[PDB]
Parts: sequence; structure tokens; C-alpha cells
Amino acid sequence: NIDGYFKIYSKHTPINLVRDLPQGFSALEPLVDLPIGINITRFQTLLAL
Amino acid sequence: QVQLVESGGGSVQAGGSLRLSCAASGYTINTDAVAWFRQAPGKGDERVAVIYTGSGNTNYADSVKGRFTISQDNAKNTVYLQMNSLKPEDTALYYCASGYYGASGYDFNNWGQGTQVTVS
Amino acid sequence: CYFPLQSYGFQPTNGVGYQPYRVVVLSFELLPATVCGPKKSTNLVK
Amino acid sequence: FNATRFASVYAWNRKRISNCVADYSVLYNSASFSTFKCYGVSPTKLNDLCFTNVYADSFVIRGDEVRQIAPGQTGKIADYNYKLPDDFTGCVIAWNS
Ligand SMILES: *[C@@H]1O[C@H](CO)[C@@H](O)[C@H](O)[C@H]1NC(C)=O
Repeated sequence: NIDGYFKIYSKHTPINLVRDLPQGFSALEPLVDLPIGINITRFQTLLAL
Repeated sequence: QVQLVESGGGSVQAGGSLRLSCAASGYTINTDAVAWFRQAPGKGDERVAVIYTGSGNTNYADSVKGRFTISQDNAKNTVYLQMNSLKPEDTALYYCASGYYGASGYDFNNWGQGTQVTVS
Repeated sequence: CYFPLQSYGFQPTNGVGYQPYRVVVLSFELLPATVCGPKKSTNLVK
Repeated sequence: FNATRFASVYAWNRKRISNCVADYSVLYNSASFSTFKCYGVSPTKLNDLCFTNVYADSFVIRGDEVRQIAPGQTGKIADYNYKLPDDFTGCVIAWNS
């Protein structure tokens, strides 16, 4: 969240682990640049049950 | 005390020319500004051009600029509209109005029966 | 005690001054700009 | 513009426009409008300006009252029905209906 732009970079990779967050390298590429310009200090995730 | 009579209309081909006359009678000295306006049946009033008799300044609708020219002959006491490169959009009744001052569209009055121009 | 507002009552035979007119005022507010312009183009030569 | 229903002059309807692109060239070069008064910016070269928001205030009046809609003017409609800021940056469009 910078210059009033919310910048979201994403990327995505098949894994065969059981419980960990792999090692390795992978460069994220930008996905969107929302021109919102709000004041973000906290966030939460939201997931399905 | 002021009368305006329009004449010079008719039927012309696209790209043709017509020359419309506004002859004024009475004591027209007070009316410094003269305007030509047209109305098609369906549509509302529009001012094609206006002239200031004393100064000579003129105004034109964006559509008519280049094709229409407004002039006056003081001896004739007439204001003339020259229509060149006539277009089908030009088809409507034409009238001339007159007013003391140019701030508003109403103070112009005294417009006559008008003239019909049809472009086909 | 009089009613504040009055009706125009437009008719087909209205005069040019009294004929109805639609008016729209577009005000531009700037303080990230969101609405931009069209900035035309040309052909490519190599 | 082409909207069928307009509110009263005292009940002027307001709309907000953002997150889009505006081509004012088509509006300016239309010949169907008898009122084109842009204050603050030139009527042309509007395609080179980008703003955060646009506010459209639409209403209907009679022709004799089209004059009072401008900065620094006084009148019945302006004073009692629709008063506009003196130093606004925008443009007023209008046409016989
Ligand atoms: C809105 O008005 C313009 C000019 O008066 C006209 O050319 C245009 O076709 C209209 N829009 C629609 C969607 O009909």
C-alpha cells in the first residue's frame, strides 16, 4: 500500500509436501494495482469452513 | 414599432447556396443586435448566427461556421444570412430576431413569418 | 402564507425563452486520479 | 444526457462518475446543444486532463433562465433553486428540450 496504490503480486506452484512451507526460489509477478488510496494498518484472512 | 420580414428561402440541392434577407422597418435604432435562428418541426430553437450592428462582431453556431456568413446593409436596413454548402441538417424555418442588448436570447423579438429552407 | 414553489407548465407552443431546457453541470474534483482522458495514436514504421 | 427523466430545478439530481474514461470530444463536437460553457479549463483539450471524481448535476429549466447558471450571477433560480460555487472548476452543458 504505497502512493495510494494497493499492489497485489501473486504466484502459484504445485507442491508435494505434508506440513511446511517449501524452500526454493520463485519470483512473484504483479497481478493488480488497485487505485484505492486508503489507510490500511490491519488486515485479516477469511477462509471457508 | 419595429418589424422584421424574412425572405429568400427555398428548396436547394445539398451543397447549394441560398441568401436569406431580414428587412427591418420602423424605428430600429434601438436594436443593435440581430440574430438568425431556425427551427425544424421536431427540434427546438437554435441561433445560427448573430451580429452587432454598431461594432460588427459576429457569432456563429459551430455547425454553420465556414458555410454561413452574416452581413448587414445599412441603406437597405436589412441583415443578410449567406448559406453556402447547404446540408440536409439545415432544413427548417428561418427567422430573424432583434434586441437592444446581447446578454440573453429573449430580448430579441420582432421576428416575422420566417422563411422555409429545404435541402434535399 | 404562500406555497414556496410554482409549476412551469410547459406546452408544445412555448416560446423560445419559455421553452424547456435541459441543463447538466459537470464539476471535476481533484485532490489518485481515477477518470482520465482518451491521448490518440499513429501507425508503425520500421 | 439521454436519460428520459430529469428532476425539478429545486430537486436537481446529482450523480457521481469515477473509475472510467471520459471522451468529451464527442459531446463538444455534437451541434445538438446550444449551451457549452467551460470555466476553469478550456472547452477543448479536455482529453489531456485526469481527475479523481466527476459530479453531474442535472435538471430542467425554461430558456429565459439559462443565463443565471454562471459564477458571480444573481437571480431567482440561482438564489432559491440551485446555487453554484463562485470559483468552481467545471463546465455547464445545456440544450433545448
Ligand atoms: C444522445 O444524444 C445525441 C445527440 O443529441 C445522439 O446523437 C445520441 O444518439 C443519443 N444517444 C443515444 C443512445 O441515442
